[PDB]
Amino acid sequence: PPISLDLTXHLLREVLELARAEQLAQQEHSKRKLLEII
Repeated sequence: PPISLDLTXHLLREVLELARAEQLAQQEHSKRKLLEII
């Protein structure tokens, strides 16, 4: 009964699907400054 070698590959698509865009899909827009203006 091995460990850390079965449900790992899932981390290469599941964890990459979330927790990655959550920190670049909202605030990042406030960085663009395309049509915001003060």
